[PDB]
Amino acid sequence: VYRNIQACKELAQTTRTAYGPNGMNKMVINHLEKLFVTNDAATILRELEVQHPAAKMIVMASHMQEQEVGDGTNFVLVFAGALLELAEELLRIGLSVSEVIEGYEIACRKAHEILPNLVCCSAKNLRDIDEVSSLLRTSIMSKQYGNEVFLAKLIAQACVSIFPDSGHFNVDNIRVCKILGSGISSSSVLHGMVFKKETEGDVTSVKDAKIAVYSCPFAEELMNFSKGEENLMDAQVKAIADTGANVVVTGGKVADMALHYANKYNIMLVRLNSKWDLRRLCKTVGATALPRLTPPVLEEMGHCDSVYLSEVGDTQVVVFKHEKEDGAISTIVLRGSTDNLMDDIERAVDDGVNTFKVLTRDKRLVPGGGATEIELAKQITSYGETCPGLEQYAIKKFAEAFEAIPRALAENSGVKANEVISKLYAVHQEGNKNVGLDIEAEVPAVKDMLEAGILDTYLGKYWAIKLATNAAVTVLRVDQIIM
Amino acid sequence: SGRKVQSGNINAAKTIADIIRTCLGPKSMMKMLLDPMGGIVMTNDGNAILREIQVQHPAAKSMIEISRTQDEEVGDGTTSVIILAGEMLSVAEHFLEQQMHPTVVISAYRKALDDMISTLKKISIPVDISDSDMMLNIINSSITTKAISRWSSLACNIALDAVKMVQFEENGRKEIDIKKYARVEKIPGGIIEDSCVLRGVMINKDVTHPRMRRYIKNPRIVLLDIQQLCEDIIQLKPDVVITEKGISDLAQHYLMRANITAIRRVRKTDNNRIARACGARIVSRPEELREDDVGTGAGLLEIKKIGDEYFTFITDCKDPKACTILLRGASKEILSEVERNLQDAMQVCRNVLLDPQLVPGGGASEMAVAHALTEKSKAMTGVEQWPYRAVAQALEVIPRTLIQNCGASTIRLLTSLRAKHTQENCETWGVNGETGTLVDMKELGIWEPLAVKLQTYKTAVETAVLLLRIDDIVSGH
Amino acid sequence: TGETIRSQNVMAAASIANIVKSSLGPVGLDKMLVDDIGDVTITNDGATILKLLEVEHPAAKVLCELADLQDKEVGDGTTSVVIIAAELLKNADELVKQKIHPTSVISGYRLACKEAVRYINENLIVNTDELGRDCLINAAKTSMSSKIIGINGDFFANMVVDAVLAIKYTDIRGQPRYPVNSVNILKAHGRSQMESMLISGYALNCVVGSQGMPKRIVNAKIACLDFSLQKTKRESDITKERIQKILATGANVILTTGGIDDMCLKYFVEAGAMAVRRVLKRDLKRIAKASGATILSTLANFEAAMLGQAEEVVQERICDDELILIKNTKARTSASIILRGANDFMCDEMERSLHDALCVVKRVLESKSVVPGGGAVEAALSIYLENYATSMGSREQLAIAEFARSLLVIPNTLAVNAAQDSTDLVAKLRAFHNEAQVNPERKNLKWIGLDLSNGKPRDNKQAGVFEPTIVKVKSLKFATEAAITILRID
Amino acid sequence: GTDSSQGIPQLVSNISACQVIAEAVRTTLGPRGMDKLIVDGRGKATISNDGATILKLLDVVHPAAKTLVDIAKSQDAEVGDGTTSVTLLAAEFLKQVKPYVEEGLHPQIIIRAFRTATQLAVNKIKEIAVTVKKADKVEQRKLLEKCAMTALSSKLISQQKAFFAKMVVDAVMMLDDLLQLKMIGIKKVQGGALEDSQLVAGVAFKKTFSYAGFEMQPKKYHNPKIALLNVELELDYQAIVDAEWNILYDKLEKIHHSGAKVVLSKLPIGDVATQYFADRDMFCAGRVPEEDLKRTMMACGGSIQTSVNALSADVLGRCQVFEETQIGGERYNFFTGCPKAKTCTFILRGGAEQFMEETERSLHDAIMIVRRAIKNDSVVAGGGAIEMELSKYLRDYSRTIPGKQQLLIGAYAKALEIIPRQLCDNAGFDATNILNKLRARHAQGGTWYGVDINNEDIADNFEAFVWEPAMVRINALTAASEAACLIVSVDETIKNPRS
Ligand SMILES: Nc1ncnc2c1ncn2[C@@H]1O[C@H](COP(=O)(O)OP(=O)(O)O)[C@@H](O)[C@H]1O
Repeated sequence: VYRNIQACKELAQTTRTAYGPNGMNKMVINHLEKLFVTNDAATILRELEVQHPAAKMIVMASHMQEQEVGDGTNFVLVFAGALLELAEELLRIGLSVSEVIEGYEIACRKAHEILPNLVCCSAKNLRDIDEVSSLLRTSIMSKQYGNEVFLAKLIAQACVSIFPDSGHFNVDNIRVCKILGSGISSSSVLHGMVFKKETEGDVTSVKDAKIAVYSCPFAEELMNFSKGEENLMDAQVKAIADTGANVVVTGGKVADMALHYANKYNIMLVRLNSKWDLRRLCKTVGATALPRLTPPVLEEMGHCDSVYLSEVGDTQVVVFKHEKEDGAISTIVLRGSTDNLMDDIERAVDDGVNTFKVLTRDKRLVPGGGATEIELAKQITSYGETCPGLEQYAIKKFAEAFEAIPRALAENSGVKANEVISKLYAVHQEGNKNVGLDIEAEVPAVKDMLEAGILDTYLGKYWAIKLATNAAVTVLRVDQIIM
Repeated sequence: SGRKVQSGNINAAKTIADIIRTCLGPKSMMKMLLDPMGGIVMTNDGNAILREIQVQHPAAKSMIEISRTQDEEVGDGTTSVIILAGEMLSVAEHFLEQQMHPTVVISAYRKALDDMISTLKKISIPVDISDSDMMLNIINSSITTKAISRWSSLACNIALDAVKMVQFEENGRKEIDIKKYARVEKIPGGIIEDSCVLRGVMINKDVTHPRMRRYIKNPRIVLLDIQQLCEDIIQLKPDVVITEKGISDLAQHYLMRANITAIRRVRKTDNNRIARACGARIVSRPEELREDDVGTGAGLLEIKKIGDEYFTFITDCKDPKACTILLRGASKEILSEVERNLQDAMQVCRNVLLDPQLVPGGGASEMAVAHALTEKSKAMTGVEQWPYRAVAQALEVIPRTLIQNCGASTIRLLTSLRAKHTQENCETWGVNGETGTLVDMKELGIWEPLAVKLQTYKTAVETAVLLLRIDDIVSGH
Repeated sequence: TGETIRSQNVMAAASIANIVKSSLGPVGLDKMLVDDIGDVTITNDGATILKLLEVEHPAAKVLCELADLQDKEVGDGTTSVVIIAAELLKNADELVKQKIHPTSVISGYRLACKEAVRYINENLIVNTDELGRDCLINAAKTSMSSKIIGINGDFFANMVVDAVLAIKYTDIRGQPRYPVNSVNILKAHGRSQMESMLISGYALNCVVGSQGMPKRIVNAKIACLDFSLQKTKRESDITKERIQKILATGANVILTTGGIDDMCLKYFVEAGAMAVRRVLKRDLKRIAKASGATILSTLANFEAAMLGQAEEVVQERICDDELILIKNTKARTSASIILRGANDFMCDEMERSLHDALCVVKRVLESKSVVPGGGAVEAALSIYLENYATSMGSREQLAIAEFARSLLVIPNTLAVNAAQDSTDLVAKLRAFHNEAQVNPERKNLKWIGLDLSNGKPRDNKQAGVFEPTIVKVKSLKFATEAAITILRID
Repeated sequence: GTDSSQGIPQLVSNISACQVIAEAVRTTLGPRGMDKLIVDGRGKATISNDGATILKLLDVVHPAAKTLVDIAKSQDAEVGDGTTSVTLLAAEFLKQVKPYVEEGLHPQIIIRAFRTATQLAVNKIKEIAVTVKKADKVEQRKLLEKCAMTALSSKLISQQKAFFAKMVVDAVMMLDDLLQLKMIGIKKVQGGALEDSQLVAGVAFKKTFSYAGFEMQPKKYHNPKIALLNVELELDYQAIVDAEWNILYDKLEKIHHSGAKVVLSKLPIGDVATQYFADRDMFCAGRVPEEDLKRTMMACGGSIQTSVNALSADVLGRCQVFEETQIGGERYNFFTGCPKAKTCTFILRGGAEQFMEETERSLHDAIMIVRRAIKNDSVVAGGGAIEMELSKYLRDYSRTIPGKQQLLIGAYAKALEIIPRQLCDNAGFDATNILNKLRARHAQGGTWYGVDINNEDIADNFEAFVWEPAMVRINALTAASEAACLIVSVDETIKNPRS
């Protein structure tokens, strides 16, 4: 039993250092020898060889937390490790393993109703670009560097604010065309599906287009074989060019007589598609995957509207746009020098836009950064002495676990945790809810979080304090496996 | 090194505490010790365990040493100080693992100490002065669950007369009591009812040829440590002059010429009690031999052959501060325990002379200071808050060990006890040491006196701050 | 393995300071000092820790005597002269590993200490003058901080600086001396410490000699003795004839340290004298030297003029205590604050806080040239010797900075022992002493040091936290003397 | 036997790993840096003094070393030289911040202090930046020739380096379209004195057996161009000889029909068949380098061919003139006279063989220095004077700021000082005197006192025209700080093997 919660403690400790906006990034040289200098907990959890079975419940609860808000994973891990760390103290006091379960359940049910009573929600809409750019600041502020978020919150928001329309949203439409080279300031916004191409013979102002679909990319007897191959690729590009295609796509490289054919019929020779856009370009234009050059027809065809060349990001790229939604797809172009920061920027983008998605359905915003956690830590520990019996222990061991969350925010910022926790707990008694932990001060100084703007989603905390408690309870109710 | 050997200090202090943890209270489990020779000895008394036991660590030695200073002042409870220091020292390391200094910990411990000395005086119930019924209740609380329960009916009187004959009116009204002037004489032979009290000092020794002008109706005792000086004495003419060496019968007649009675082979616990009961003095230098020579002492000398023994009673004395208590019987195993527990009770009724307060023990005083310090912990902020609260709940092992060694569970019992102590503020309930049930200790009657438990709590806090003050033992191992 | 015996000596000398590091300052911890005979030792000061330590390494044994050479000058500073010299060895070994010769580091240290004392002698204080008194007031308030005297301790501070300066002895060379046992503790039962007052003499709480002496018996000639004036049977019957032989010589206030005279109060209206039992020698000798008297065990013999001067012996009630008012004497060895309270036991730590204030006030009085406390001299010197080092350009240039980086260990230690983080306090002292140099208008910003009780930046010239300049100067001399020897040893 | 995978052991292992890879490139800093020899393993001896030429050919096994060698790879893509300086500076940042970490200070604090110190330094470098453009550098160009003189000043080569300075300013000025190392090659010629060198306006290549066919080609020709062929030219048992004879016939007739002056190929032509492929009736060439392939197509413009009688429009199209001359005795290829002339090749006419190494160490940065002094004008001094001024500024900024960063910014300060300390150690002087006498008059007199590489005494590199580009130093110390805080921010390295 104690070995299980010890495995949960070390699983909490390996992600506690990567918590908050000053998370220490870890190095991943994985099974197939990657190289990630990364900070997101779901990236590390999907790489770590979780061998102990009791920690797999914690990993699965964090994965379920990822599956519906996209964030709050490290919060679930830290809170569950804190609950089990205080649970072993409760067990070594002399409480049963049953009593801690319903104590945690009662205090979690109390937290689930105290949590909507501290909200400072969003103002009017997920429109008004400059208002919701500040609302998306906290997500990438936690992940990437804070001084970088001032451009990055705008770049991540002005593209995602294209379609906050008719009460429905999709996060898959926000893509990234990862283009290397110039700095992060050179990043820009694009409206439609974008990737680089090679050639130039593009008809631009097309109607509802006719898109080629590729699921698989590319003495006189010698001259006769040459003419045979010549008319062979001619009939091949005609087998696409019949039924009137405007573009010819391929995942690979150019061919010289084939590009002369694509200039002869005036077709855009699209090249160099990824091993992931083969589904995504089919999804956006209504295309069905075709292996070779011979078997397209008019029924076997995609339908964009405007395919031409753009030079934003200082590089020639394609554009696919104006679908049934007429603005369904809206990628972003992310410019960096190397790749080892660009994966973190990419994993910050979607973790910003899923918070935008949960803001479509939950406008409630709680003050984050120690404000909510110390408030719950005070409320439940004031509830704890009210109900007598053995649960009076366990409820008081619940809210104290909430104090482990700003402590992990404290010690990740070079701050003495006991001083800042005592100071925050004292100032929360009178200078109420909206105060929390300041990051920038080396001195353990508190700061009001509402005027700082550092607020989190209410539904994320609401689901996270449910799933972490469920994980801790379902871990505490096992004894062993023969192993 | 440093905090590592500080943790080693508190570990070496805690291990000797859990050695003697279970053996407090009236249901004490017996700790057995073997030598590397074959001596197999079982006991309950914690001090008896502390005497033989060796410790390889100087921190544990000093922790033992301050309790060794504690034993000879107010008496027992020396297991309680070694217990109650250890939990504070163990709970201090949880903040020493929080990278906070020993200084904030010991200042929080001192801030708990000044609270604990006050809150015990809040819950102090006044016993009345020298009223024999609650004086019997003092015997009922302090002297029972021992081997005196068939002979405490005499010990209740032996307490009450001895405390009234060891008083000292130095700065005020009779305030200092003492246990070294009460003239105990524990001789076997006869029934234990022959153990009697009287005013004065008995002396086992006598002159070897008692054809002397020996007993005079107002013996004025001069001490000495020569017939020319015997001639020189007769300026003021005292009637007795005390030596310690042998007096021949010719020298006895020559002292009869002076009319003074000397004495031989007398002990020093005899001699200082002789001088204490009478106000003796000593001088033989002739220009210091003045009006200031003779200590006007007793009102009766008495050659008495008590138990065929050459007794001399210096009784009806000057100062009622060294007075007779005989101790008779068959063997010498229980009136020694009577003497021990009644010198502890002598300090008890010394407290009754000064602060006559009987606070409910059995952890009820401990639960009261615990609750009254937890509620005071709610207002205070700063880093010293958590250690200050820690000794709020580190010290409650006095019920927790006592509920441990009586069969009942500790968890539900202590949780229900604090449940009937926090919101039930004016109750002061304690765990009964027999059935393991939460009773009103005021209804049960087991009241520990205030000053002795104040001394134990203070000495425990001093032990804690002494150990945490220690940094390193670098002069050897 | 093992190499560079200089580094072996550096580690051996560094271990000695690592023992006595956390003991620096009044909030220092305790070092258990145990030989295997069984005995323990509980002590906080580096002097006896350095003395009774069974020291092992021979190169480290060069330290304990050189710091003992600090002991025979002023006493304390023995810990700091170990700590500073060990940090000098630590930085000097790092300089040695950069192929800088130990001769060059030693010559740089020898330039640095002379430049440091030249910097110190242009920035010390003599402001604690005859009219500079409130500095002594809050300097006494430093000795009684965080105590319950603090609301009456200003009223105590006025009377205690009036105690020490009025009792002051102009010595044989003219410099003022304070005998510490001259003014002494003296309890009074009854009302609390709100009313305790300095009396300009001693006033003994023993048996009353006489009301027969007048309210100001103008020439109190102290005919003190040791006998008890009791009759036996120019006297053998020792009550009168010796004291009458000296009494015709103008013996004004007879004192009998033993018993009283039998015809006492009748001789006490023609002489105006006393007979007080148990006159302790703390007050008997310090009324003898207060007046210039002679105590006569035997008296049969001159004895006219050597019964020294006092001006009046008052017979009144002082806080439920008629006292023996040996007061207004020839020399000022007679003063006592009548400690009103219950005993010397209810105000025991209170009279401790009243006595230690005297001996911490006396330190600035001897050798009136003074520097601030709180380690601010070391912070100012680290500011100083940095820019002094950057002017050199020789091979000693890296030495003096390693001098200046070493000296700030004394605020670095005191920040640790006062339960603070050691970085920010020393950094704040360095920042505050920057504008003591780089800003010409704020020259009155030098005196910011660490408070030894809390560990925070705080003025010391305004607060009285001071140190005699010869202590700082000679400790900085002897630290370099300890550094140069062990750096030469290889 | 030492196990180090906990957090403080993690960072200690990481900084030992950066220290060893810094020692792998420590001695190569500066113009006269010590050479390092590595092999491939099979006998391909490579002596190098460059950093990335060492570092790419080096091995790297460690995680933190791999996540700094990427920054090292990023620094060579700008200009090349300077990759050792940024890595050595970041390693000295880590070695100076070393004793503060295990004493108990937080890595995010020292990272933030590094960032603030970097922002302060990149501020202070901008104010001391001096432009030198209109002080007669392109018109009356001789002062820009003067910094062209800074490559080999006051040597026995310096008299010939007057001609080399004039020709390097010509090799920059005549071709400035953001010039590269590719557009200007150097060609070694044995024999003669070093003064007899040249800078030709075109390509230059020695001809060997498999290289080129026969002399007496149309040298003085109005428009001599190139066929760029990828087919060979060289020479059933009765039905296999006549087909080869016919192929010989049509490949002979291709030269008449297509009209190619010199056919170019990556395929061998027979010089044992010299007149036999002069019986191709024209010149040809084979086994071509890629610099010849570019600089005669991107600059001259010779078209590329495919078949038996492959005619094109640029086998005798517009180039200026052909040349084939005994330069130093040996006749060389010259498809000189390029209409798109980003091609002027240096012709190292000289006696000794290892002076090729001397010129490819000394004039391979002189092209960079001169084309940068044209490209950048806001420049600063070198020789470690700029790091010394930033170290003085940040030494002031440390003690004038309260808080724990004061010890770190000074740690940011002294860590700069190994940049000239490694320089003089690569020169040979004592670092201690050359640093102390530097810092004294640097803190008293002025800023741009720097370390001279020749006499090893403190000089004024601003007056010796030793210009360092301000933007290059900005990117250098920015990348040094970034590679510092990346390794400092790294604690955990999760492995998760195969098995
Ligand atoms: N600048 C900041 N100031 C205060 N708190 C912050 C800041 N940035 C992030 N946080 C807090 O860190 C907490 C954890 O976020 P994190 O777990 O890193 O998100 P994710 O689960 O997407 O990685 C959030 O609840 C947020 O309140």
